[PDB]
Amino acid sequence: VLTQPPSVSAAPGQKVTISCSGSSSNIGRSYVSWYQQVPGAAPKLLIYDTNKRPSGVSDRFSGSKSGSSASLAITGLQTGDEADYYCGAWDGSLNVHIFGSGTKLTVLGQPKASPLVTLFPPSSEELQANKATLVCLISDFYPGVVKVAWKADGNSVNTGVETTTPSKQSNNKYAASSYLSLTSDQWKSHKSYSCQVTHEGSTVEKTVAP
Amino acid sequence: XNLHFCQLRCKSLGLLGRCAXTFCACV
Amino acid sequence: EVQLVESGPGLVKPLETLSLTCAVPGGSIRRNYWSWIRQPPGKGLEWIGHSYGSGGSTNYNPSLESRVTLSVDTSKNLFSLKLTSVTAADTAVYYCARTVWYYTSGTHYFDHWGQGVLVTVSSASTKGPSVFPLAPSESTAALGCLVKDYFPEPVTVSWNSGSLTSGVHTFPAVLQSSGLYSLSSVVTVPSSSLGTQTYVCNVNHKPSNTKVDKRVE
Amino acid sequence: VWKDADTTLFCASDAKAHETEVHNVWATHACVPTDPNPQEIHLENVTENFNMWKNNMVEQMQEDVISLWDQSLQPCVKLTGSVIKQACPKISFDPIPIHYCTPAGYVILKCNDKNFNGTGPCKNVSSVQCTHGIKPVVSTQLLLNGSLAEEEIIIRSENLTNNAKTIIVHLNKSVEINCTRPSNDIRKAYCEINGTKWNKVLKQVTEKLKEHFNNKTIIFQPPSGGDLEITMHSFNCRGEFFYCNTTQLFNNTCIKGCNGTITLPCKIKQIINMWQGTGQAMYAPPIDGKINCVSNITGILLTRDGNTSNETFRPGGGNIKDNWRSELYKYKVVQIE
Ligand SMILES: *[C@@H]1O[C@H](CO)[C@@H](O)[C@H](O)[C@H]1NC(C)=O
Ligand SMILES: *[C@@H]1O[C@H](CO)[C@@H](O)[C@H](O)[C@H]1NC(C)=O
Ligand SMILES: *[C@@H]1O[C@H](CO)[C@@H](O)[C@H](O)[C@H]1NC(C)=O
Ligand SMILES: *[C@@H]1O[C@H](CO)[C@@H](O)[C@H](O)[C@H]1NC(C)=O
Ligand SMILES: *[C@@H]1O[C@H](CO)[C@@H](O)[C@H](O)[C@H]1NC(C)=O
Ligand SMILES: *[C@@H]1O[C@H](CO)[C@@H](O)[C@H](O)[C@H]1NC(C)=O
Ligand SMILES: *[C@@H]1O[C@H](CO)[C@@H](O)[C@H](O)[C@H]1NC(C)=O
Ligand SMILES: *[C@@H]1O[C@H](CO)[C@@H](O)[C@H](O)[C@H]1NC(C)=O
Ligand SMILES: *[C@@H]1O[C@H](CO)[C@@H](O)[C@H](O)[C@H]1NC(C)=O
Repeated sequence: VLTQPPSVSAAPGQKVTISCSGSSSNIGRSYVSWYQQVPGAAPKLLIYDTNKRPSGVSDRFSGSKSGSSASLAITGLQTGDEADYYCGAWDGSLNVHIFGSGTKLTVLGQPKASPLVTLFPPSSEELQANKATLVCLISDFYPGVVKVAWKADGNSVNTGVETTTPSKQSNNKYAASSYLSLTSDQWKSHKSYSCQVTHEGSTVEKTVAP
Repeated sequence: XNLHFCQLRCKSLGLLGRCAXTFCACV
Repeated sequence: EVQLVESGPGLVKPLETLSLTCAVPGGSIRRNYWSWIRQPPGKGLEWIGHSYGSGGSTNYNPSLESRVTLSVDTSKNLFSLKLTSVTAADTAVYYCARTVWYYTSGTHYFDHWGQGVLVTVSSASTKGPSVFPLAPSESTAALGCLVKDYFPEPVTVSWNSGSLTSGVHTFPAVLQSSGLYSLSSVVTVPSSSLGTQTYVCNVNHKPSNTKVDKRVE
Repeated sequence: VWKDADTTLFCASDAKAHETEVHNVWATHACVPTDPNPQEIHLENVTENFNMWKNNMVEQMQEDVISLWDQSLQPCVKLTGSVIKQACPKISFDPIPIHYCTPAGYVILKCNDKNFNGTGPCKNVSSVQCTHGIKPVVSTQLLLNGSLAEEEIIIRSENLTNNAKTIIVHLNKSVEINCTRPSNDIRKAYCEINGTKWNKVLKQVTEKLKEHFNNKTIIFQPPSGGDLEITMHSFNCRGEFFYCNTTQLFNNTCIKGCNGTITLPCKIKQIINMWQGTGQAMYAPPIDGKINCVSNITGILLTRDGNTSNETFRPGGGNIKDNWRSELYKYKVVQIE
């Protein structure tokens, strides 16, 4: 899977660039394509062959590649441009179309609010069913992009973890929520946990105790 | 091509008829 | 102006076979390559493979090689996929796309996409939730209700002998790998409004028939 | 290796998906965007036999141009099935260059023998995904907008001794043929051609036709008789059916005062023939305005006659596949797997 930064954001009428870091065996081989997906319809082709636009697509959008890395330059930003962007190179290592991880273009809008994080420990009612569901609460933010990670004694927890995609609150600011579902004893057999949220490139950690 | 039409068409001239595609020719 | 239409079960049980249809009205099916691409809800894109209109040369995504069949009924203008022993993971949004594929330049790009079909992989049958409360957050507090392990959509809410109706956000449903849905509804509140001003959500699941007066500390 | 095989070919087009031009309309719906980086693999010390009269691609390309024409041009009086009076709008008509291409598991083998007649072996050879661009122009007698031969005028046939099989003449210089019809009678046009250009080359052709008939007297004459479409020079310009009297072109007196610009008495018809199938058709009275095609002549279709000291050559035309054969002569499909 190719790498690109989750959130890009700028005011209308401005220029932005969207990265796509690959390698010798994808962008060092193939011509790059880009895919604009407005919420919440199917994707459409934006760029192909490194830099070509299918009729009725502004030159405001502009493709490029450098060695093992591509970019999507956008000028004259409007509200219509607010969407998700995926680069697309062919790959002869594993004989696959390797998609770019994803980038969200956010056109503003309103000031940048960093997210307010909350972590509830499993209820005294849930634990009376040999259970545990640590609910993490990420609310009040813009742009609406959040990488969330759970810890346990400092260890990686990718097992039984669920996370909703950001959703517009009644104040146009965004809201995310993560869930970690454990056993009864799994909850008591661990000292400190921790829901950690990153928004606009910074982490905001919270912890709990049994 | 209508070859018999063409054959007969050109014999008016004293030529034979040949289908050149869906068109009539005379030799 | 080049059209595609997807079709599928929408709901499919695990360890079955997922059968997805893509109709290409207007001929041109035997002419080009065609791909199948999925996207889990709120996640990245994944190219599964392609099949040439005639061919039937096919190229698969090696980690899905073992389980994916792509076929082209040319007489009926269809390009369909079968996916064998489906799991909770293969729950995604599926679309076919036309493919341009010049071998030895690179140029693997999808220029014409269909609209999409959602496939849910859950063995479970109609069910009520297990409502749990939450508790007091930040410099101005926040609490609410966890509506866990239910099937299918949807639900409701509201708090304090029912008494709270704005300052409230109810999250989208996160489908467990156990094939069940769970969500949280929450209220960010002023810190001083705790104490004896106490809250009680209004969870309601219509299909399965369940309600909850759920008070909070 | 690679066995001679067939497969359905996919069309790389440049057709921008916005034009109401009926070639663009079809070629967007059926065809992908062009290759950005056509690769060619010159195969060293490998000999392959080609045949332009037995190459499959000719029939595929032919399938398309019909399909294209049949969806785009509808006759107001279509004399085929009974009484068809179906709609005939006035849409944009300008040929665009199609590239036919083979998927993975198949290659296009291109011949590089520079003076290659189209049939028989080719020593100098290569491999491609796609052909060069080809405009599906429908014409008789003259091959318009095609390719030039690399060095010499190359004479193409399945059998030179068989007067039945048509001869394709492949030029090396192009001749412009200005074919105009004044706006405001309706049914009368003129193809302006440079005389000093044409006969300098029609001669170069004669010397080539000498080379393959033992220095006999090469003579041209108007078509011996036959349908208006192949006796006259029938082609299509901006959606109109030109019919030009090409007698004054095939002149022996020249090949001596001949310099002067030659002009053909053309006249556009409504009650016309069909090159797709047997039958008649009818289209609306030709559009208004100065109608013109700045066409470039790159070929002549020719039919021979029965042998003493001279040889006669009249203008051929009819088998519209031959037109595609004139362009697809150096290409052939081949399976690898
Ligand atoms: C054959 O033709 C190709 C293309 O014109 C050229 O690259 C090559 O030099 C030629 N090879 C020989 C052996 O004549
Ligand atoms: C074109 O070919 C013919 C026959 O080989 C020859 O007479 C003539 O000189 C050629 N013209 C050019 C420009 O090479
Ligand atoms: C093409 O050349 C070959 C000799 O290499 C021969 O088979 C044939 O006579 C030629 N064909 C024509 C039409 O001149
Ligand atoms: C071409 O056909 C003629 C007349 O039918 C026949 O005599 C001859 O054998 C053929 N010539 C060649 C070169 O194939
Ligand atoms: C083509 O014909 C038009 C009008 O008859 C004329 O103006 C123009 O000069 C011609 N073009 C050339 C290149 O002679
Ligand atoms: C025809 O072409 C010649 C040479 O290509 C050029 O000098 C001239 O303009 C033309 N002559 C006439 C009489 O049209
Ligand atoms: C074309 O013109 C010549 C010379 O005027 C004339 O004799 C002949 O009949 C015409 N040919 C056709 C097929 O109309
Ligand atoms: C053939 O061309 C010559 C020279 O251009 C011209 O004078 C003559 O009228 C033409 N003859 C016929 C019968 O068309
Ligand atoms: C051949 O090409 C020229 C220039 O591209 C164009 O003007 C003309 O319409 C074409 N001729 C025909 C008969 O389509």
